[PDB]
Amino acid sequence: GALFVHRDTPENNPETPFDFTPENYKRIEAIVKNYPEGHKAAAVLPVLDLAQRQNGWLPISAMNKVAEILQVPPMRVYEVATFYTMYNRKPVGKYHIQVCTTTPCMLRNSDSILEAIQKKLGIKVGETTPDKLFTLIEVECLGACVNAPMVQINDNYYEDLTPKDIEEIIDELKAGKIPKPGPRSGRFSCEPAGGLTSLTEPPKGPGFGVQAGL
Amino acid sequence: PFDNTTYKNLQHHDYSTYTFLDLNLDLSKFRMPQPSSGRESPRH
Amino acid sequence: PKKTSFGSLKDEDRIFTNLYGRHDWRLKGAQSRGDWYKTKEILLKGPDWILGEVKTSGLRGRGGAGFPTGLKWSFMNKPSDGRPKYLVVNADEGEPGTCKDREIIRHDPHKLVEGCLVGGRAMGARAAYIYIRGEFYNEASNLQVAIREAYEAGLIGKNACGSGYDFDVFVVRGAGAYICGEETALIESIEGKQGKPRLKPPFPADVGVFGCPTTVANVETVAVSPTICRRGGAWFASFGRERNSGTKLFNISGHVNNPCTVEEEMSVPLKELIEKHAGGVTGGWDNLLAVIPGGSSTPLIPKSVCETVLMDFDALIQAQTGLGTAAVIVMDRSTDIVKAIARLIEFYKHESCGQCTPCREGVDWMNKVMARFVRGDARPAEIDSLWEISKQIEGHTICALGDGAAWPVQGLIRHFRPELEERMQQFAQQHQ
Amino acid sequence: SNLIEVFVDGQSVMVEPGTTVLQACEKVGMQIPRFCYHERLSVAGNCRMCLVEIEKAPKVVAACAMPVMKGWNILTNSEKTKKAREGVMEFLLANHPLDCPICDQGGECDLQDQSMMFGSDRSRFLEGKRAVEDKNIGPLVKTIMTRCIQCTRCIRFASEIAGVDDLGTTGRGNDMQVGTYIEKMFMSELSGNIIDICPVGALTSKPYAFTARPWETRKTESIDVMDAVGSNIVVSTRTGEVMRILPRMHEDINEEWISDKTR
Ligand SMILES: Cc1cc2nc3c(=O)[nH]c(=O)nc-3n(C[C@H](O)[C@H](O)[C@H](O)COP(=O)(O)O)c2cc1C
Ligand code: SF4
Ligand code: SF4
Ligand code: SF4
Ligand code: FES
Ligand code: FES
Ligand SMILES: [K+]
Repeated sequence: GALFVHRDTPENNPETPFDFTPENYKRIEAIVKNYPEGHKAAAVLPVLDLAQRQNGWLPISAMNKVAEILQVPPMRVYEVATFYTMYNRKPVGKYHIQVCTTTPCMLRNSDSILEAIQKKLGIKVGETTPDKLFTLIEVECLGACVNAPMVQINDNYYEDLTPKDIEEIIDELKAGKIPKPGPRSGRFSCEPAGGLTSLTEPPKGPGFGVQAGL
Repeated sequence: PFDNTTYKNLQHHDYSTYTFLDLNLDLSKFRMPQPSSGRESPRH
Repeated sequence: PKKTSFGSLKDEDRIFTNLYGRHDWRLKGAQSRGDWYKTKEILLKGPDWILGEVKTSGLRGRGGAGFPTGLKWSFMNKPSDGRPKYLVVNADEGEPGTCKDREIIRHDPHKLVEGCLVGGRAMGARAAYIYIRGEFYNEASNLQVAIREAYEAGLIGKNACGSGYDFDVFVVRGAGAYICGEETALIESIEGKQGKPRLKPPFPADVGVFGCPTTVANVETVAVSPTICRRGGAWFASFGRERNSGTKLFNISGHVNNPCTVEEEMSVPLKELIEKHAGGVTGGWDNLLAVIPGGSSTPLIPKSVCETVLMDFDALIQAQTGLGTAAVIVMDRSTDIVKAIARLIEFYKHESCGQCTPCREGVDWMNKVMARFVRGDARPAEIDSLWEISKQIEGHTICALGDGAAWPVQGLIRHFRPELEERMQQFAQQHQ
Repeated sequence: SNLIEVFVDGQSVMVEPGTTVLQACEKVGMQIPRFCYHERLSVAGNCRMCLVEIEKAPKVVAACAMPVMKGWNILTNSEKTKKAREGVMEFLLANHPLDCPICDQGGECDLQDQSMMFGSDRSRFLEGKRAVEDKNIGPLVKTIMTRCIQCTRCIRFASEIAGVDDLGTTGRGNDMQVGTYIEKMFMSELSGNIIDICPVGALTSKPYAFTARPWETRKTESIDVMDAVGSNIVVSTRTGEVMRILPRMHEDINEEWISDKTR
């Protein structure tokens, strides 16, 4: 669905205005100093992501800026942007709903969650609502398989969802508020629902089990 | 002293978009000086 | 004497004592739970002693390959030429079904950070780069906060723990590519390029990140190192069978009553693991169809094999599968097994880096064939064709992802061929 | 003195340290198949057509990139080596377009000729093929990129020899595409050389398009006079007409490249 060739358009072209704010230039200076001198190209992924956080997406002008700041050919920045899926090369809604659909989440009825969002928002997979508020896509495993059907909005994981719960998150996001992240089924973490089965005794303090030699 | 009914990891509820980089910037004062290959870039 | 049954690990022997975040993850909570204790003595003991403790410990990588950690970490225990030496901690957990590394980062961050220092001192490394996938934003922030506390306490940085050894810990975020979990694709991403794996040789221990010596260790493999050095290798080696020792983190997911992450002893029987910790299969153990022992990359096994199979590297190899990341994906008899594995092939088609021919063109090919087996729009002669196609990807690719796409298909054909041919017979009758 | 002894099909050959399996086989006159390896570009090891068996080794190694170790016996014609090539050739032709009659590379294609010698004789691909969009990189090089086999020769040449980092890979997996991403012309004085290194009809000569087939051209070896370098060329004629100019190898003058004016 996402083309990997850039054709200039009025809203996306080399003349589209982008430049890091003075605050971000200070952040870039700390990033570029995490790597050995003579390997500034190592900062493409962080800085290119920092551009997206400021701007919400990456226009062709944003990529060209990161290329000159780091002194790498612009093509080597285009390769990174097109390779990685967290970079948005087209505008997205301020709330990017990402529903995991890999098998462990699929076995626990992640199709119902997908249907719930499509009905509530009235959009199909890959579309943006006609208010620039929500964008919906399917994504691969997000690292929360032990949790029942889960989604990611921007930076937060909403886990153990049900068709009822996910609709509430959209409602809570719709008006003004940021829903609390995490499981929505009475759990707090990967813990087994129905009572813990391990780690039920006071943790042993410093110096326990230490061998004589050390 | 054995309270285990509370999720003691709630700081992340308030993290913002620039939280990660702000911590990275604050850590620049502790870093040891970086190594140098000997050139400004492989293309030099 | 040597044990005969395994499981029922005591909380007195669990390395990850805050696996559920029920206590304070910040510093002064980790210290109260045995972290950062007597670290200077371990560092001053010597790199040879630390490696000797990990070699005797029998620890093997928890990333999916299970190589002997002590043997691997010794490749960097060599004279230092002009180049620096780094340690890369692989926090890119992206294997479907795997969530163990996510919990270590967000609840026991100071165990990982201490493990970096202990692992670095063993390898004579100057700094540690922790590569954590970009979707773990909040977890990465927790790790970053913990690293700040360690620096302020003098635990890492200049004169770490008072040992006279300098060590920095950097956190680097990925940008959403499962392939960047590979040890050489992860290095390429750190260098600011596409996550495309290199060929070996050269190995990362001779030419790695920035072209310098490097070791890539999984989060779990590193977080356990400080405890091994404190409690010795004998204590850790006393668990599990021979050459499979230690305590492993399992992620029981799928069709179970209580999907959870739990720490359990190596060689624990799979039936005991599912029933005791996960509350059994949904609908009763007799409702079990198949299990993926170690995440998507490992082939599935049917019910007949799950009843007497132990969860360790060697036991699962005899069952024509692997331990992988110890993520258990359970499927009950209501599951569409063909569609369950077809979606796993579609996953690999979306994560293939495209570099090399057998996986750029083959895994996509296997996807199209599988999408026709779900519907039965094929003839039975194609099953053997799909078996050969998988064998042309396995071992002919640059990295192991190509093997990870072939193995799921092989398991399906191995243990569920009657379901494949029945599906095609149904379709043929209707469209006759 | 520092040479080490290896074996190619049992025949002993003395090679220097760091010599690859592909280069050891050259000394005995054996040419391993290849698509991505070029002796004047960096090693890539992505096409996987050079896989060869090493005796006692379960896993085939990439000849182009694998340094040869002392005492190894390279089996360039074993069943495992032959099956490895047929498997890679099968994948390489799966999505390839049936363009040979209308493709300017027909008759001198490294994909055709290594399919005849090292691949299988028939297809078992029952799906639909993949088609890709065509880039426009100038008035010299015509790009029909459905034929590209993602070998990255053009990427490494444009970068390491012409010193122009304008070509790269956009996308990922089976949708990985070689191109410029943006609309950019690849106009360097050595740009025309990506026509030669490209083993397929993805990159062809626009001035030369559709004018001849390789078997009917007569080859005359001559010298370029457009500059003072004296580059060695081959003049391709047909029925008394000059059809095109190709580079001719000379290690001491021009290697196997020529400038665009010469071409
Ligand atoms: C396609 C692919 C994805 C991988 N993803 C991970 C991962 O997310 N976390 C990890 O620790 N190892 C992963 N690995 C395994 C690494 O290649 C390597 O074995 C690991 O980083 C070494 O750590 P260890 O010493 O704990 O085994 C992956 C391998 C492949 C082929
Ligand atoms: S097997 Fe797939 S993911 Fe691995 S290097 Fe080859 S193309 Fe890339
Ligand atoms: S590149 Fe070769 S195989 Fe492909 S269409 Fe052209 S002549 Fe035929
Ligand atoms: S265009 Fe030709 S040279 Fe470039 S990657 Fe494709 S096949 Fe190789
Ligand atoms: S399969 Fe959805 S989080 Fe892993
Ligand atoms: S010639 Fe070796 S993989 Fe291409
Ligand atoms: K060509």
